[PDB]
Amino acid sequence: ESGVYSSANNCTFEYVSQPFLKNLREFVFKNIDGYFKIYSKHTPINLVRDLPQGFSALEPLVDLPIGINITRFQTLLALHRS
Amino acid sequence: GNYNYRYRLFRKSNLKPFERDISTEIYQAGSKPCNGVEGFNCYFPLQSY
Ligand SMILES: *[C@@H]1O[C@H](CO)[C@@H](O[C@@H]2O[C@H](CO)[C@@H](O)[C@H](O)[C@H]2NC(C)=O)[C@H](O)[C@H]1NC(C)=O
Ligand SMILES: *[C@@H]1O[C@H](CO)[C@@H](O[C@@H]2O[C@H](CO)[C@@H](O)[C@H](O)[C@H]2NC(C)=O)[C@H](O)[C@H]1NC(C)=O
Repeated sequence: ESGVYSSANNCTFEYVSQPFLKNLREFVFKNIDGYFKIYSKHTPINLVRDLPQGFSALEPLVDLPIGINITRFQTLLALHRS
Repeated sequence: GNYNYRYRLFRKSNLKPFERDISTEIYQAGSKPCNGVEGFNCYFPLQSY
């Protein structure tokens, strides 16, 4: 784990828990009143390109008591650096 | 005189409930753009007791 973080200053919160992961993985991220809520669901997808037709609920997964003025976000990849 | 107990005095707007601000930057108190130069109409919000 040495992706981009190089000047990590003194900070507050750290946490570790179980890993999450033709797999349709759906996640919902919410930020209300300094609280971070994460819901998730995993299904076996068999459709070619886009979302399927049906219905499937999402269970609550994690809550975090951290207050951040979040405005933007990005996805993290692991390219074949070789 | 204990001057370690300081607090932020000036800010652009109010705060949402239960959050913290650690922005140690010059605040423009008027029409003069501080631009990291301080001066008139520019104050350091953190001041002690
Ligand atoms: C620990 O966090 C505090 C909270 O900001 C840092 O205090 C100031 O940090 C700024 C950088 O944004 C410096 O320019 C100031 O000189 C710091 N004030 C001090 C040291 O009294 C502090 O720097 C952080 N600790 C470290 C090692 O970076
Ligand atoms: C969270 O950060 C954003 C960063 O843009 C803040 O949005 C700015 O807030 C100031 C406050 O006076 C406004 O003057 C700007 O016009 C806002 N810019 C944008 C692009 O929205 C936002 O206020 C922050 N949330 C807080 C402080 O609760």
